[PDB]
Amino acid sequence: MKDVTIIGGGPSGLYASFYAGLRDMSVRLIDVQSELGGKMRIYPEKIIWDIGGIAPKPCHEILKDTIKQGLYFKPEVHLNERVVDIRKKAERHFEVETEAGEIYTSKAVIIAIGAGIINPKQLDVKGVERYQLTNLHYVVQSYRRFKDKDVLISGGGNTALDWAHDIAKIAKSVTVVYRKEDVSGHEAMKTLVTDLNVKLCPKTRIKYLVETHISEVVLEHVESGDRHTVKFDDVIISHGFDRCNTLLSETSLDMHDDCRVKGFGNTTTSIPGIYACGDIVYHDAKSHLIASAFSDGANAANLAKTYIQPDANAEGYVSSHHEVFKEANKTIVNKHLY
Amino acid sequence: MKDVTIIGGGPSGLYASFYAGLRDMSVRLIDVQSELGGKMRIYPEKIIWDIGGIAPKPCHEILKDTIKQGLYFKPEVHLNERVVDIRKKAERHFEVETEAGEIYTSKAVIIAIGAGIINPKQLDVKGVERYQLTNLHYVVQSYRRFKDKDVLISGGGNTALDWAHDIAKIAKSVTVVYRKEDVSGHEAMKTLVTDLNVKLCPKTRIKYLVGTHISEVVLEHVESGDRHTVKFDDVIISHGFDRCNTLLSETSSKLDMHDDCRVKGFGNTTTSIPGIYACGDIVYHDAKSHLIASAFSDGANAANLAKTYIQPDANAEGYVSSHHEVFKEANKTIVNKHLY
Ligand SMILES: Cc1cc2nc3c(=O)[nH]c(=O)nc-3n(C[C@H](O)[C@H](O)[C@H](O)COP(=O)(O)OP(=O)(O)OC[C@H]3O[C@@H](n4cnc5c(N)ncnc54)[C@H](O)[C@@H]3O)c2cc1C
Ligand SMILES: Cc1cc2nc3c(=O)[nH]c(=O)nc-3n(C[C@H](O)[C@H](O)[C@H](O)COP(=O)(O)OP(=O)(O)OC[C@H]3O[C@@H](n4cnc5c(N)ncnc54)[C@H](O)[C@@H]3O)c2cc1C
Repeated sequence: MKDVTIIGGGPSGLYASFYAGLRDMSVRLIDVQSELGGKMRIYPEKIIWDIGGIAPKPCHEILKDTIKQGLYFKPEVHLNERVVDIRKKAERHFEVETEAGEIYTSKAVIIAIGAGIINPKQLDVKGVERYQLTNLHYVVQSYRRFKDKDVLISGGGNTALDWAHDIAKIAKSVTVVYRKEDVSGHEAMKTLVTDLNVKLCPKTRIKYLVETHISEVVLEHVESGDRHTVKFDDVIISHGFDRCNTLLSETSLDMHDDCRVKGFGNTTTSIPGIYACGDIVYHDAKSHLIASAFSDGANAANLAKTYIQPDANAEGYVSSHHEVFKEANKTIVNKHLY
Repeated sequence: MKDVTIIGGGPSGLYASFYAGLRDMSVRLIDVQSELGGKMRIYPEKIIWDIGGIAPKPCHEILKDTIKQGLYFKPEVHLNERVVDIRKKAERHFEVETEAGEIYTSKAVIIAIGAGIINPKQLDVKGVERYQLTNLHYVVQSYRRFKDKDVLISGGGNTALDWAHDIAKIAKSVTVVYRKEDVSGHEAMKTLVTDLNVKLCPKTRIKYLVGTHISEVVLEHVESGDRHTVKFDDVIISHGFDRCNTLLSETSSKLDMHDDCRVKGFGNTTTSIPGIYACGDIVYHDAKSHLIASAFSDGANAANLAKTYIQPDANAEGYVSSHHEVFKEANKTIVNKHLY
């Protein structure tokens, strides 16, 4: 039987998997996506600067190292599987059940689900390669950059309609492309419907993206198939993250008022043996950063080790002098593999 | 007036400087060492694996990346200066004083001193280069690896004397070199002194490391100057950390202290005095680990909390770098020129 089941294969679950492996714990890692990476799979070409110790480079470059790290100790990885229920039969005996009816047993459970199911949209770039695009945005934080710009937003989700309203305050025009039939979310539209500079284009998708910036967008109607090319200055692809729509409403934990797992000072949850790491947990030391997802992962692995084996050391051995790496260290130095 | 004064140039102080710069804060970074890096300067050649997202590579390589990161926004760096006093005159008005009498003013103070003054011993390696050495150790965790080896330990601190006893259980012989007459504490020496395979060599220093791995050590007697060459299989240089001997016991501002001489963190890097924040190994909160990974996440939180202290109406957290406008000009060059 596996020592710990980690729910979520994002940076927090990946690092949690690594650090649990460093402490000689058996790990099962489950993620709903077809590939590991979590939210990092949404913005692969964007350059990340705020990860500690990592010189700026594409997210997809950093992700390859981070995935490898999560798998140093080679855990049992289960992709394309969606957890739907968590059960505590007894102390050090948990059942994790998927939607397909698969039941996995573990002595502890680490919940690293971020904000819920992530399903990155597959963008098709023509003329240029996606990796050199600069004016392609997957999140809006500062929006002063959109002054007098023609902005395209893909998706009719609540988040996309909220973005559209914020951007409309200073943008010249906003076009919201989505398919379905009519928008998702009543409240976002009542706010949005009074933005007289927002054009709604239902049943329409972004087809192709046409130096170092997107210059034109081919939009295409889902039914007729008619295409027309519109020039834009910035493109924003939403995905629709909505906390409060996770598995955590129907499992049987104390919840923060914003639908984050309430962390009791750290990654400790309201059930001994269940620990939450990453964006999903709230404690006073949390940041919405990859750096915090990592430090959360370590704490969840540490607390789970001492949960399974109370007399074990509180923390793991520093890797610089850890005996398991000694064989590899000689090869790295002799061959200059860095 | 400086926005924030950061005391300590380790990974926690380095990241805090960077993230404070990301939040458009003026930064002063002060450190007593002659080079930035803190504890990372003790084990430069050692391979570090447990830092998130970083493929294993030499500590000195990761340190180079971390220093560069701390200096993107080019803060005011004060090296070879040892802070001795912290004073809070009023809100958004702090005085940071060094031993030379220099007084630096800041609206907030970030304490990133780790465990206190770090002073790496300068090893002189002859025959080999230090960076490809494997049997040179700065910490002992697992000690089964020393089975039937001739081991040298430099330093007479409690930790070094503890290592010697533990290592002595299975090693062929242990030699403990140090310079003090007693190196303080009867019992650690008394435990070790009855390990009949341990040779205590007081008033003795390491002079030369002679060698992939070190094969022999040139030892020199202090005062007399006598040298003798001894072959060893492993060399362990201890440093002696004591969290109870920092400036925080004798300053003009009393933060609440944890019972282990760590700053009491009120859930995170918040301290008992608004405007003073502790990040890194120095602070205690329930989410702490004694890892470089935790020093980074502490630094971010400390930069965030200082920002909302100086500007209450500022955003609680900083903009994610992937979409942060300050990097956009550089991003095109990095992308266009494939600078990665
Ligand atoms: C656009 C964007 C840019 C960012 N840029 C930065 C940056 O530059 N620097 C930085 O420090 N931080 C950044 N962040 C912060 C971000 O939170 C982290 O990068 C990272 O996503 C942390 O997520 P996580 O570890 O909680 O896991 P996540 O990335 O949230 O992934 C969780 C994983 O669990 C899976 N999952 C969810 N529910 C279930 C379920 N029920 N069953 C099974 N699997 C499930 C998901 O599909 C996913 O694979 C950014 C965030 C976004 C959205
Ligand atoms: C894989 C791994 C291996 C590790 N191996 C080791 C190891 O072998 N040995 C070890 O000791 N740690 C080791 N660590 C711990 C790690 O190096 C530290 O946790 C890290 O350096 C934390 O940095 P910090 O800035 O919080 O503290 P520090 O690195 O100690 O930073 C303190 C800095 O502030 C300065 N300073 C202190 N007081 C003052 C003052 N009054 N005025 C001015 N400057 C001052 C110090 O000189 C120093 O530059 C390891 C960690 C990991 C993850």
